[PDB]
Amino acid sequence: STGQHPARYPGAAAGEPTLDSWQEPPHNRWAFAHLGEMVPSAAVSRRPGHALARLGAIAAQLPDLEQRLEQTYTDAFLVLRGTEVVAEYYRAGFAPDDRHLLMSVSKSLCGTVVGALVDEGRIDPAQPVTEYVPELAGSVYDGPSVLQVLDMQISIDYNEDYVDPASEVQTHDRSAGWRTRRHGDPADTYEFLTTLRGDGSTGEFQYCSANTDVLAWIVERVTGLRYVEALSTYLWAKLDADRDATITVDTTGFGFANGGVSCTARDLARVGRMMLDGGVAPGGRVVSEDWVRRVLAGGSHEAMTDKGFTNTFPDGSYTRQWWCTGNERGNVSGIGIHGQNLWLDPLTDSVIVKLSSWPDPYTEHWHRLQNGILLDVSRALDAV
Amino acid sequence: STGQHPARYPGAAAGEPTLDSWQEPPHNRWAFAHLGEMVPSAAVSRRPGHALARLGAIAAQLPDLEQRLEQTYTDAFLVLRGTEVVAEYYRAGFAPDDRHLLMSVSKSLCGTVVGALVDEGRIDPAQPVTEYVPELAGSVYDGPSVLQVLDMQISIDYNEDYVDPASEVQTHDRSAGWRTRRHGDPADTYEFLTTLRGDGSTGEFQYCSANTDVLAWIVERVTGLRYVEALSTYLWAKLDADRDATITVDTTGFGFANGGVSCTARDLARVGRMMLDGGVAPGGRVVSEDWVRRVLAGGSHEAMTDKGFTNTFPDGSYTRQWWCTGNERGNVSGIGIHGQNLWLDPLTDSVIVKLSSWPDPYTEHWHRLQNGILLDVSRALDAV
Repeated sequence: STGQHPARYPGAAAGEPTLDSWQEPPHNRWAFAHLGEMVPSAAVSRRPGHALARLGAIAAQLPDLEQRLEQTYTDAFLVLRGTEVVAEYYRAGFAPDDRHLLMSVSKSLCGTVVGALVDEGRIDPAQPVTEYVPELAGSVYDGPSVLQVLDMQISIDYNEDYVDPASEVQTHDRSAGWRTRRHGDPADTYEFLTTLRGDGSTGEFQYCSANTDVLAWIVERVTGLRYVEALSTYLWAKLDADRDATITVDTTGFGFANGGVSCTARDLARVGRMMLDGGVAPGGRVVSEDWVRRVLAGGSHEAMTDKGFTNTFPDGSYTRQWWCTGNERGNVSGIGIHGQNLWLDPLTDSVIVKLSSWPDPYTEHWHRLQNGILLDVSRALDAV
Repeated sequence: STGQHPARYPGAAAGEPTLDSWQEPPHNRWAFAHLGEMVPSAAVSRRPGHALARLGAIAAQLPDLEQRLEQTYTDAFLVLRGTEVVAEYYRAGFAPDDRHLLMSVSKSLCGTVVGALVDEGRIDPAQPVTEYVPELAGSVYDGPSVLQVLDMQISIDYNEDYVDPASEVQTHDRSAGWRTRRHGDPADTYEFLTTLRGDGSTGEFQYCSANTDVLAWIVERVTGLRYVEALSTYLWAKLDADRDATITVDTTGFGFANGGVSCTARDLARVGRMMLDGGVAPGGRVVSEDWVRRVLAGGSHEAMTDKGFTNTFPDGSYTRQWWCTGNERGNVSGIGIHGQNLWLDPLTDSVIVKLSSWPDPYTEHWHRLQNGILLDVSRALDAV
């Protein structure tokens, strides 16, 4: 058993409603107002085909920028300098206020919610995961601290060979509803997490999406809120965002914290703005000044042995669900597969959002090109 | 085979993407901007518990109205007199701008899209369904006219005993993704429709949700647009609505035209406003003056043998996806299970929206109470 989880609505039984029960009472009162949470759904537009390029001042310093954005399958691109949008690009067929999947940039949002609860004193990163989720006893998360989950310094047997249905990576997707279920699969994301094992060692960085969903589980046990609501209460609702975000949910209503958030490029930039404002957003403080400093400072360099990162960023590291380049600019970024970045450039008080759809989740090629763009744009913002 | 269907995106192969392919190129460029169409998803609110009752002037004439609304499981209630909102009610936990499932009120919206195409001369109601969807040859829809589908005057072997998985009604839900699939089930809604049979007789009203999905299929073959887009282009985008509507989609992206639309109460009232304005909306004409007159005039009374309707409305009928009461007021309504109405009161130039969640999809009890409320409110709007 995976223990108590936040009810889908006031008074709901565990796991209710399901796809087969949402039309029945008492579920239907909630379900009729939230059907997209149960059944795939399309927007019917209230508004009645060409790329929008407003690259502003940086266009002069980067003459080939639009082409470089096209080449890296850019869907939305936005540069926020201070409080001002100074450059924007949206591909044909993607509107400025359309939402885009964040993939693992979602992790940086989850870490922020954890940070908010640390600020309130409701989570102690030094405590073992099992202090908050006892049901993870007997798993690879039995022993490690919450901080080690935040920094992803837990050794886990987690096959990333996606094409293999036996792989943990595809099983994670199936347990969450991102792929069709196979017989014997865990019922939901919580159950999947409990199946995870490792040799017990910690201290070395291992990028693993399961870590973020454990963080979300901790958030739920501490607050009693569905992660969906916690993400709003502790972050999204304080941003003065233009639109709601969305997040995919599994069959229990648990948000796919590691990868399933979608939002507009402009709204994502508000998260970066908050980080560069010492943790404060328009609607109040989100995380502490100390939390932001720790993110900008980076994690242990010794722990970071991912050559896919360190070949480009030799002094790079990872902490609290953010990638830290350790470059001369101190750049830090949320990153997600297929070319998503929430990129922070503190030197120029700027945030760069790039949301993309590379054909491949990862290649060295794509990251070389993408990082070249983000660094070039960052440098273009320097005083001259 | 069910023939050609509108691609999910420009250049998409038939049936693509699926839940198992949306992360792969070229699908992912579309899917990353529309993930809710593939995977159940929740809103993450940009805004940081008590019923809202603003019953206005009619409160004096109906002292017990709020209680009567509570008793009929009212989620949203709105009265539009002319262009003015004169009364509103929303239950605790349902915001004025929250969207609500329309159930079969969705049918009246679909019929309106058909009417728009009749106005343009692209659909001839006198023509057989097979003129537009040849692949329905050999089915119960081989022979009947488009108008007979519009008026639901086709005899169909369609078991409405929902609890029986063998029933056409539950199979319809499963084929569309409203319920978990069973082995052997049709792949999608189109295929389900082709399995339908009947004795060949026509002319008598038989309420059947399959009819509306056939209308949507015709709309797609005539326009080349996904029904989702057609519903926007020919109706929703002309309403000057506050919010997009949504519609559930099956695995091919086909909108559940018969029952799957959700929208706000205020926006639904704009559809009624258009009907009482001779078919014209803020963004242009939607249907012809003649179409509206035919709806208000009613269908054949001889055809209407549903005692669940005629016991209350002896001179009632059905045409073009609207229920026509034939009462002294000439009331006409869209109706959906669990207490949804888009109710037109031409005498007072008013529209009443009531969106509810009765525990039961239908009982004589609920309809007696609900119709009592709609009639009382209508009469309260009369000049005195």
